[PDB]
Amino acid sequence: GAMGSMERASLIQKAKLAEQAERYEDMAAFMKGAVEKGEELSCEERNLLSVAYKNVVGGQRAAWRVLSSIEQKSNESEEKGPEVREYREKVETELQGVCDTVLGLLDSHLIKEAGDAESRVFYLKMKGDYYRYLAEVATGDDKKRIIDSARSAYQEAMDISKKEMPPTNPIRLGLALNFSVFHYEIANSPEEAISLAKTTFDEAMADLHTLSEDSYKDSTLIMQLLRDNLTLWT
Amino acid sequence: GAMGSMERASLIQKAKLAEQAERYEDMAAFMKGAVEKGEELSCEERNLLSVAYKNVVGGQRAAWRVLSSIEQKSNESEEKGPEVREYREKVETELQGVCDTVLGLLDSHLIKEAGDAESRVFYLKMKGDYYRYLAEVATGDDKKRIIDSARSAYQEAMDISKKEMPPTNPIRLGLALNFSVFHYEIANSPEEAISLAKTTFDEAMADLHTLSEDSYKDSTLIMQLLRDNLTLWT
Amino acid sequence: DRSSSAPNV
Amino acid sequence: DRSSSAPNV
Ligand SMILES: *CC(=O)N1CC2(C1)CN(S(=O)(=O)c1ccc(Br)cc1)CCO2
Ligand SMILES: *CC(=O)N1CC2(C1)CN(S(=O)(=O)c1ccc(Br)cc1)CCO2
Ligand SMILES: [Cl-]
Ligand SMILES: [Cl-]
Ligand SMILES: [Mg+2]
Ligand SMILES: [Mg+2]
Ligand SMILES: [Mg+2]
Ligand SMILES: [Mg+2]
Repeated sequence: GAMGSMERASLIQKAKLAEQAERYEDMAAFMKGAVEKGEELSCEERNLLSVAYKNVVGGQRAAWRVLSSIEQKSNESEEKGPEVREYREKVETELQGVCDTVLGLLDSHLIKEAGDAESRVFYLKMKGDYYRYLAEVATGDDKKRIIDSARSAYQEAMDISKKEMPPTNPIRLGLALNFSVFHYEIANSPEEAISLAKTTFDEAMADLHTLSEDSYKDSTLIMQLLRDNLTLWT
Repeated sequence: GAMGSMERASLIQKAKLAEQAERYEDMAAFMKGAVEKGEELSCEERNLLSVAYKNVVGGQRAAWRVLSSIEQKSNESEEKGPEVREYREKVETELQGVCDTVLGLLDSHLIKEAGDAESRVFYLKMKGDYYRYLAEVATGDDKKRIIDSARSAYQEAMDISKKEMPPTNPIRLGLALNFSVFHYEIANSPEEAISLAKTTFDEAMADLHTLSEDSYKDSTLIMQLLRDNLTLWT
Repeated sequence: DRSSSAPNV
Repeated sequence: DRSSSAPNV
């Protein structure tokens, strides 16, 4: 693509620079370029890919929510014409395009080459996450299929994580957190959400004793998010 | 341009929506489209134009400063190759392009049609500001000419503001603030900066008695910024 | 308020 | 720290 002439190492270096400069669109383009080199990504490089796209789509999601809220208020209200809907649709399309880009990278060919637990679970979690973001804005005949695609990716990731990783592994914990959010916010399954969050928290608690000081800090940070959700949900 | 098929009123409506959604690149594109309709802008519309481009260029300036700082540190240090300079140059070029876009709108044809004091001073202040942003990154044979262009725009604005507006007018105050920043940060003229800030503050103080409660709040807000700078500078 | 998903790390 | 210029209003 557009980054085809830049060295892989230069793309990673520039992604790190873009991160420091809070230039997340640039960061995502650099990391897309790096993925398109065709080599597998290290843990650090997967982190850069994740941070870049999360920030890009995060801005889009926040904007979409603002616009959807204005649109819902107008449709109850003095007629304002098509502009609110048009602009919401514009932001929605751009958001869908980012999600499709990420899903395309995962499908061509990150997931299929990912054989270690940390890589495969990370990528399948990501697949679940970006289908979940598609589901947040879906309203037509594919909302159900999008939700099922998210579910299927999260489930495959969960099955591997339970077999191959300790209950305190940050990737395993972040996956379970996000799958619980999927259940609560997308799948209309609050009880499944609560059960997953509780079981995850409890199994991690029981394994903290095995960890170093640094790993303990990492795991307990994510456990606190499970607890914050459980407080919100119960 | 790209917004040529959208109604002027729809462009303004969408700029307001983009502002609420914190989508400032979109906001700037909508307002550029509105300017290109060829009609003069109201006070509110000038505000939308200003907010959109200020936020866009503000992000670029912050990124450029981060990258310039990394670059200066490397050039003293283990050789890291051309990437830091390349990426700083990329951000710099994009910043220059935004400034050139704004300056082009002012030149074609906002300034020449602006006959009232509030519009003409606002646009000439803006011209000074965007030359000032160009000056922040300039290092070659045109740094002097860029600084003089900023100075000339600010001076013309100052001359009109002193003849046509009260000393508490927010546009007059914001102009004097920014011209004082020009003197201190760009023109290596800290004494001129301090003198302008002091005289501006004092003449505004003496005119506060004429104002309503709401206008008082507006003026004193900007006066506080003059005072904050004077505290920094002395 | 919405549920918290995994943050950037 | 840098001088303060006019903020958004
Ligand atoms: C080592 C490795 O592959 N990575 C990717 C990660 C470190 C972890 N992921 S994540 O989405 O799995 C995640 C885990 C824990 C938290 Br609090 C947040 C996100 C993000 C990128 O870096
Ligand atoms: C009425 C009108 O033309 N405008 C433009 C403005 C209201 C004022 N400007 S400004 O750059 O002159 C400015 C004045 C005061 C402050 Br605290 C900040 C900026 C900004 C856009 O709105
Ligand atoms: Cl639109
Ligand atoms: Cl570059
Ligand atoms: Mg749509
Ligand atoms: Mg129950
Ligand atoms: Mg240059
Ligand atoms: Mg002196």
